[PDB]
Amino acid sequence: RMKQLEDKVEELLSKQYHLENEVARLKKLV
Amino acid sequence: RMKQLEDKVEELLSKQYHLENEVARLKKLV
Repeated sequence: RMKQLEDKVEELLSKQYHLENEVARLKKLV
Repeated sequence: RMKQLEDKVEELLSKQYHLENEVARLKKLV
């Protein structure tokens, strides 16, 4: 079922952006 | 197309994991 899969993608993809910038923030401090 | 959507979710989990590992590494770092 497409929309849920489609939904899960848009879901994962946003967590990815938030983790990515976290690291980035962490690298400075360290 | 479904199998495409399916593969995208799977590829995104692998990125996510790598990411959490890193953020962890970076955490100890503090």
